Order: sequence, then C-alpha cells, then structure tokens
Amino acid sequence: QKRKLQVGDKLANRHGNKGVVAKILPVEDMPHLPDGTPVDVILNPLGV
Amino acid sequence: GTALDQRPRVVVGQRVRKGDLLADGPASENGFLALGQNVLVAIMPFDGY
Amino acid sequence: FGKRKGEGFGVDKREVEVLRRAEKLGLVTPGKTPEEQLKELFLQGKVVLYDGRTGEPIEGPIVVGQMFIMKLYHMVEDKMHARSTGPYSLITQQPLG
Amino acid sequence: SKLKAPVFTVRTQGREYGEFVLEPLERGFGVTLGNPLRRILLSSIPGTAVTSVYIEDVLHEFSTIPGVKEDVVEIILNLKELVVRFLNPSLQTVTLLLKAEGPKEVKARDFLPVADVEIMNPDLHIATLEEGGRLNMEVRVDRGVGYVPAEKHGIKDRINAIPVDAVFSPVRRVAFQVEDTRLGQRTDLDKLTLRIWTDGSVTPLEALNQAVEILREHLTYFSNPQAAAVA
Amino acid sequence: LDSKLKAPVFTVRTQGREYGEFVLEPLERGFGVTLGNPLRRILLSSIPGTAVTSVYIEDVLHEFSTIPGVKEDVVEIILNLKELVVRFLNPSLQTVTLLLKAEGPKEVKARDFLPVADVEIMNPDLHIATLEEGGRLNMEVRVDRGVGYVPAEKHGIKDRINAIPVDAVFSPVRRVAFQVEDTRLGQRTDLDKLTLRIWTDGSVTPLEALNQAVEILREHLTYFSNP
Amino acid sequence: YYITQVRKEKKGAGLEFATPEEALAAHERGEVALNAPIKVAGRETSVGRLKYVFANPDEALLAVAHGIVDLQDVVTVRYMGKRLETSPGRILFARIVAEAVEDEKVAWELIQLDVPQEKNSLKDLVYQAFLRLGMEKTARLLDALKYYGFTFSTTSG
Amino acid sequence: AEPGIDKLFGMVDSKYRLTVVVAKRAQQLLRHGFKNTVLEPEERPKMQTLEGLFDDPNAVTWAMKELLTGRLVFGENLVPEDRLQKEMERLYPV
DNA sequence: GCATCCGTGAGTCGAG
Ligand SMILES: [Mg+2]
Ligand SMILES: [Mg+2]
Repeated sequence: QKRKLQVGDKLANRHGNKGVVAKILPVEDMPHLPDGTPVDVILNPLGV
Repeated sequence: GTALDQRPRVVVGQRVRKGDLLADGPASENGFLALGQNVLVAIMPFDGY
Repeated sequence: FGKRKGEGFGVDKREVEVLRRAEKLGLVTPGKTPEEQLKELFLQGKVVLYDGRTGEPIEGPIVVGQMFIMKLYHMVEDKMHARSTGPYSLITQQPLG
Repeated sequence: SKLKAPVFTVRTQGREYGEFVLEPLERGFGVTLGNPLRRILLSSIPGTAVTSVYIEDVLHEFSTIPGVKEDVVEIILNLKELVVRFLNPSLQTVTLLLKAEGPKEVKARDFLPVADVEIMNPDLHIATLEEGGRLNMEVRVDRGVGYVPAEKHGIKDRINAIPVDAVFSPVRRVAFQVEDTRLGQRTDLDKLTLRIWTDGSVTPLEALNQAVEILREHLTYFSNPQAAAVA
Repeated sequence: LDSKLKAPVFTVRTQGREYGEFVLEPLERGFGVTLGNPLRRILLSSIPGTAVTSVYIEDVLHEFSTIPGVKEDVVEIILNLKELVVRFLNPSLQTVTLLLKAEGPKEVKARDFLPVADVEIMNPDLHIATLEEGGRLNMEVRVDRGVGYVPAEKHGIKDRINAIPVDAVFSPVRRVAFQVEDTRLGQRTDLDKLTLRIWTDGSVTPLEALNQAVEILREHLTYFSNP
Repeated sequence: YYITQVRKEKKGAGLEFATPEEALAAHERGEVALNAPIKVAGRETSVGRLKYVFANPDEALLAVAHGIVDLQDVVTVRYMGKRLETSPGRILFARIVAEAVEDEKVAWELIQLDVPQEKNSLKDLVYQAFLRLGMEKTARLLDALKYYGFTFSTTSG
Repeated sequence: AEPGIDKLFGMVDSKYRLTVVVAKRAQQLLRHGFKNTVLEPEERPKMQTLEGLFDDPNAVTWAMKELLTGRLVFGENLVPEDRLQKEMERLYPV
C-alpha cells in the first residue's frame, strides 16, 4: 500500500521536536511570502 | 513492513571510478542518508491547530 | 529582494505596517529605508508573512526557513481500532486483547 | 469626493505569466479585491491532469519494466507533471498513446498527436529506455477542478490501469501587491497588482477572468433572502 | 472528478433595524472566508453614513475647557455628539449645520435640535447635556455625509475660529463579526457554513447594509473589463 | 496576554506641559511618543489619552480597524458611564467576557481591567465566573476565551 | 454543558438523585413510546435532519427538559411499583 | 533486649 501523509501521522525533526499533523489546510489558507510562496509546515514557537 | 528498494543512479556508458555510487539504497539520496523531507517551515501559532 | 526591485515593484503597504511594528519591537533601526529594514529582519531570519485567509500581514515578522523533518513509523492507519462485539477468551470468557 | 472606475493595465509574457494592475483604488480595497481572487485562483480554476495510466506487461504501480531505468512509481510521478492543453471547449477526456523502444530517452513529445490537443511542455522527461528496452503506454487525461487523489476517483480505462493522483489547477502561483498611489488631492490610495503564473494550459488572464466570474456568481447567492424558521 | 454543486440557501435573522444574522450554507471549501473577509472590510469602511465633524459652543475656547452652568465638560458633550444618528432623506444633501440654544434647569436631548429640511434624527432621546440654574448652552454642529472613520486631526475643518473638529464616525455599521463553521451535505464533512453578524445605528438596516456591501464588491469586479 | 498588554515608549521621556494642545503639537513634531509617560497640568498622562477619546467601545475598535490606533496603545474610552484610561485591547477582552456570560455588570465586576491577562488572572476569572454565573455560562466563557485566544495568538506575530 | 444543568442541580438534594430521576423517566418514555410526555408539541426537542426538523430520538434529553418544566414529581415511596406499571400501561398502551 | 533469616512486594494502555 502507498501511504500518503494524513492527520494522526507522527512527524519529527532531529532536534527532538515531535508532533502529530492535526490539520491539512488547502494551499490558499497557508501563510505565504510576499511573492506568493506558501509554506509547507507551520510549527508552534511554544515548543521551543 | 517498510519497503526496502534500490534504484539505479547511473546511466549507460558512464565512466565510474572505484567507489562511485551505482544504485541508491532505501532512505538514501545520491549516497546521502535520507530520513525525510526538507520542507519550508514558518514558526508561528496557527488558530490553535 | 533585488530581483523584486528589478521586477519593478516597490515596498508593499503591508510591509510598511509590519515594518512599523518591528520598528516598535526594537528589531530594526528607525530611520532606515524600507529595504534596509527588510534586510535587517531577513538577517535575523525573519520575513514578512501574509495570512492566506485575509491577505492582511501577520502583525510581526515571522521566522521562516527550510527544516528537515521525518515521518516516524507511528502511523494512525496502524493504530486506529474499534469493536462492538467480537471473540472472547476461553477460560475467562472475556474479550480478547 | 467619490472615487470612480480605475484604469486597468495588462502585462503578459507568453501563455505562462501575467501582471494585472488596477489603479487608483480606495484605501484597503487593494486587499479587498486582491486576496479573494488569489484564493479562487489557487483553488477553483478548472484545468487538465492525467487521471490514469496503462502500461503493457505492467499489472500494478509497484512493478519495474525491463530495459526501463525508472520504476512505474517514478514514471507515474513524471506523468503527473504533464501539461495537456485542450483546444476544444467541449472535450472532456483524451487518451494519449505512447510507443517507444531501443536506446533513447522518451520525452513528452513522443506521444502520438491528437486533434485539438497540445502538449505545453514537450521537453518533460518520461523514461530512460535501454537497448531492447520497450515502453508502451496509454494515458488518460481529463478536465477537472481542484485536487482529486487517486484513491477518490479510481479511474481506470482497463483492468491493468493504474489510477493516478490528479492536480487539475493550471495555476502555479498567485501573488498580489498593494502599493501607495494618489489621485488629485487624495492620498493613501491603493494600487493593486495581481501577478499570476500558470502552466500554459490556460493563460493568466483567462484564469483571472473566470475567477472574477466565480466571485461575482458567488456574490449572486445573496440575492434571495429567506426567513429563519428557528423561532 | 465529476462535480455537483447546489446553490446555497441564504438565511436571514433580524431584530429591528439595529441587528441581523446572515447564514449562507453550504459553500465550497475555503469559500467561507473568501466571501467573508471582503464583506467585512467593505461593510465597516465603505458604507455611506453621516457624522458630526465640527462643533461650536459660545464662550468656549478649546476642547478641554469647561462650561460653567453645565456639569459635563466640553469633551463629554462632543462624545455625546458622536453617538447622534442623523439621517438624510434627500440624496442631494451633502451637509447640514444644526443649531441648538438652551438655558436654565433643563436636560438637553437630541430632540431639542431645531428641525431641518429632509433631516431625520433617529435617536431624539439621546442625552447631550444637563444645565442648572443660570447655565446656558449655545451650539452649532456640522453634519456631513461620508464613509468610514475620519479622526478630527485628519479633516481639521472649521467654519469658525472657535469651532472644534470632531472625530467623524460615518459608518452606519457599528460592528461586523463573521465565522465559518464546518457543515456537511451528505458524504462530505468540510463544506463551509458562513455565519455573518452586523450591527448598525438604525439609520441603515443590516440587510440594507450587506446588500450595499455586495454591490460595491461586485462593481469592482467589473473593473477588470476594459484595458 | 498579547491583546491585553499596553505599550511603554521611551521617546516622550516624562516631559512637562502646560496645556494639552502643547503636548499634541509636541507629539506632532515627533518630539514625544504616543504612549510615552508625560505630565500635563501636573498630573501624569500620555499623549494617546488626550489625542484620542472614544464615546464607546464600538467607535474605539472601529478606529483600531481603520489603523488609527492599535490594541496595545493606551487611550481614553467611555464604557458604562465611566471615563476610562486603558487600551482598546482591554476593552475588547472585557466585551469578550461580557458577550460570553451574557451579563454586562457581572462581567465588568469579574475582570481586572488594569492588569494584562495571564494564567493566574484568567484562572481567577474562570473561578469567579463559576461561582457567580454557574458552570454552563462558565463553559461558554471558556469556549470564548479559547476562540479569541487562538485567533489573536495567530496574528500576534 | 447540558442546558439548565445548574437548575437541575438545584432541584435535588444530591446530584445522583437527579441522575436516577432522569434515567428512570427516560426509560418510561422509551417504554411508552413518548405518549406519556409532559411536553407540549412546541416544547418537543428537535433533531435537525436532511428533510427538516423531527422529534429528538434521545430519551434523556426529553427527560431533562421535562424535569426543567417542573411538570414532574420525583421522590421515594410515591406509589407501589406494580400499580404504577399497570396504570401507565392503562393510559398509554405498548 | 538486638542481630539475623525467609518470604513478598516493587505504575498504566499499547504490541508481543
Ligand atoms: Mg480627539
Ligand atoms: Mg473591575
């Protein structure tokens, strides 16, 4: 089976930040740069 | 249960010295260890999500 | 940025608002040109960000950049389970685990 | 002291990119006009994508073809990026045929031409075929809107066909710029600029127009008020 | 791939001319906030209304001065003047100057303003000032048609040397609050439900207010026509 | 906390002024910051409190909407027959509590207006609301505080 | 929170008594097919379906609302059990 | 009264 990413899957970085994807937003909802480039992931600062 | 597969990184006729990469293993990109994706992140709270 | 200036686009009004905010935050040195302050922010690793739902900028500059993230093997597709009724144990006559 | 209909400027490069300026506008209307269009442009603009693939001697997506370097997963990954323009407005579906062999690099050009169908990116790589390596494909491209995953549509022309994830939206990127302008003694007026990048399947301007039409048609939905029976 | 969409049903819930709720469901994904935000901006900023721009009071030099014989200071009266809701019956009329003269032990309400042609005072029971024995109030207020919110320091208009500029609240709309809730039609759970809430001063009704708002927006969509 | 905190600026730096017009002129020249503490007529105040005076919350937040002043600026607003020196943000918080519990007087009593909201103050708020208004209205208050808390935490930067 | 829960907690000397009351009442309503309800048609709890509004199938909701209306009598040793059963059967067949 | 010996305890769901 070919598994895409879905709500409930676990992501983590190498520095010990770990979390579950809680929301998949459509591209238009995503915070973007002035040139129109959207971001893939929104991390919470409170975790740092 | 993860799928372990190798993929060829070279092409017909290519000259290769000793130790050059031929096939890319699982979780490997051009001989470098690949455990995930490089994504563009923004660090801000978002609507309690 | 320099590309953007060459493309014939000056500073956005939203970028002005955000720059006022960052100026109040002591992030950028007051009196500089908008380009200078945007460079000052970008150097601190922060950029101006627009909320996609509104179009209005996030009041502050936000830290944005490429990060390496992995998908761990704990996957919801494996873990989700529910039962109404099902098999029962031999001696205890209780539901199996 | 009432602003009126602003000048509308249009800049274009190819069928790919475009800039659309509206000036002068009342304060804040740069965003009021600019952002909704962006949202509609990025999502609801109809387009084309490959909805299915059949290769001969290939039962499923997980298999490798002899003589072919790329695995079927990668071949379909490459097929995802194929840009297929329909000249006919009435044409809902097209099946592209590819037949190739011998040492060669099979590109998008190698598809057998169909009437009122044009490949906007002929240089797109598909496969690398070795000596004796033989590739035969039938791909199905459809008209659709938004992003419909292969799991959702499950479109198959035949038994061994492989359903493919389809991104229909021709719009690659949308940005909008609000700059300070003035008319007469008025100040702090908005000058709006919509920058649009597409795949060439449809031009930026077409997209902008049908997106506007979408916004208007949605504004239509307020025209028939109705009493709340909650009480 | 093949898609079906039903035209949403517009739901209206209104209490008097002061308030209303507006529900539009179902909507396609993301279109909740797509219609929602623009209408909010347009409603608050651009909807035509009337405000008190300038006020002159006899024997009063500046804004923070105090009026002998009256308990409220000049500032408190200016505030009370900001809440005055004035309606122009004639579309031709761009500006009015309302005069008021009173004295003695009486509490001046908005009724006491001398009536003007095609000018309706929506809130005649509104409190302006209270005067004691020996107190006198002679004032003229300048009411202009306009849009949105203009601070006093921004227009700076004076008919007289002692006339005081007032922050002008033109907007008949007091507040706009909108929220998008996930609702479902049949199989799909994400479809957008737009609930809109609008406050007004009574001069223009919320339903009238929203209809004006969607008109302004729609007209702007026609500005993409001729290069 | 981000909406309920007030700005403290260093530019004005405690200057003395005779009449308010002098102060307004001074700020206009860029000599004195809006939120910087100064003494007019011998009693301490700020330029912001003099320059902008609102007749009601709706007007104030309307001004915040048009970009006249921010939620963190100290200003003067008339609320419930009282003349208040406070931020529009705090007026907003107060109105959130009030709208949530559907009692304006009680709400006004529960809140501590002149301090920025945090874990302890909000905890005390939840408890007092429990006691006075009961668990249903307290649950509604909770949901509200959640909503606005998140919504504002987002755009806070 | 359950609507008017504070009032319900006010009505009884112990919260668990409220619980028992509501549960028993709900069982009565289920057994008698809602015919025995003390609620007028306009007070009927409504579930909003695809077609339109309908009666709320949930017995507990009903029982709590009925309880809120003060139209119910709760207490120990009101009537002998079989008598209550037979009478409720008489007025409302099942 | 005080050293010494023998038996009985030592977190929860999950998968295994
Ligand atoms: Mg003022
Ligand atoms: Mg208090």
